[PDB]
Amino acid sequence: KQRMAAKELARQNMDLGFKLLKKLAFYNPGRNIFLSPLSISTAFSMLCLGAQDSTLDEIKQGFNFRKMPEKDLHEGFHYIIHELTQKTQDLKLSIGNTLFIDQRLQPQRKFLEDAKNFYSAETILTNFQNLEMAQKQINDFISQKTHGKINNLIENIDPGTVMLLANYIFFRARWKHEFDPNVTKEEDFFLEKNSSVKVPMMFRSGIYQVGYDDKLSCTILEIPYQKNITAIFILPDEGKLKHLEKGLQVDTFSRWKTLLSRRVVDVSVPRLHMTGTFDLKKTLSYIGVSKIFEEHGDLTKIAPHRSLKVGEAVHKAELKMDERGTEGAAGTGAQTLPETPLVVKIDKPYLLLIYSEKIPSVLFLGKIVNPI
Repeated sequence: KQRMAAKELARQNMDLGFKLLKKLAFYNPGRNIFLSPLSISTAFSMLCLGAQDSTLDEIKQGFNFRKMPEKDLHEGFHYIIHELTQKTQDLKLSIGNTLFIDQRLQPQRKFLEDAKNFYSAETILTNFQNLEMAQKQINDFISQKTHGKINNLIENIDPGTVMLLANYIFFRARWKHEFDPNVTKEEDFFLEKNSSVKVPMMFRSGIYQVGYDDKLSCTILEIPYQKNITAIFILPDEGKLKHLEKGLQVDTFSRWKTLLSRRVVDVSVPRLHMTGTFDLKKTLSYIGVSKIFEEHGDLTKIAPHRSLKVGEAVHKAELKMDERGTEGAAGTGAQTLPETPLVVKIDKPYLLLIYSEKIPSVLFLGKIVNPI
C-alpha cells in the first residue's frame, strides 16, 4: 500500500541513532562507538506490542514513536523489514525477530499474532530451567543468522526468565567500485594534531557524491555499495567534533542531501574493523527509558496472570570494512522475567553511517576515533 509511514518512521529512527550516539559520546568520550539503531528500534517497537501505561509512554518517548499513530508504527516497521530483505545479487541483507517463549508460558493471542505479522516473528520453544541448554540454543540461533559474527549474545540467563525477545540483522555487500589492494598503503591517522598512528589506508579517485556542511562544520562523502545501500562519512573540521555531535537533530540528514554534488574526488578511507557491546539497561537510561526494566504490571499484554519486567538487555554489533566492501552484523536481545581533483582524506576522528537509500533506514551507525 501507499505507506509513507516507513519514511516518517525512518526519519525518527534516524534521529534515535543520533540520540544514543550523543549520550554515548557524552558519557564515553574519546572511544569508538558502533551500533545498529534499526536493530534496537525493531526490538523495542515489538516490545511495545505487549506494553501499556508509563512503560509504553517512556519507550515511545525515547524511541520517538510518540508523535505517530499506533497503526503507522507497526505497519511502517513491517514495510521496512520486508522491503529491506534482499538475498539477491551482490547484496545480502537479512533482518528478523524471534520470540523464545517457554512452554508453560501462554502469552496473549493478540501480542503473538501482531508479532508474527508486523515483525514476522518466529515462535520457538525453550526451557529456561536449563540455563546451560537454553543459552547455547539461543546463541547458536543468532550465530547462525549472523553467519558467526555475533557470538554469545547472551552471557547470563536468569532462572526466572520465561521469554527472550531477539532481533538480528546481517549485511554483506561490495562497493559499487572496489578499491585496489595494490594502491592501499599504511598512512598517518591523527588522533590529535600532534599524536598520529599508522593504519592501512584505502584510496581511489572517481566520481563521488560529496559536499560540505557549514552549520555543523563537516565534510560529507557517500560511497555507494553494489546496490541500494550506501556508506556515508562525516568528517568534521579540526576541533569541532563535539560541535558536530551536539548539533545532530532530526532534520540533519535531510539537509546533508541538499548539499551533495557529483564530483571527482581523491578519497582516502582507512580499513575498518569494529566491535560494539552495550548493556542496554544503562544505555537506555540515558534517554529516559527505565520503567521497562522495573516491575509495574505493565507487561500484562505479554502475560495476563504474571507480573513481568525486563531483566537483562544487550546489544552487540560487528563491522568489517575492506577494499572489496563491507560485512555488517548486529543483535539485540531482551529477557522478560518475574583542474586539481578534490581531496577528502579521512585521517582523523569521523562518523560512519550505513544508510539504505531506496528503502530509507539506518542499518548501522558508528563513531571512529581510531580504526585499529
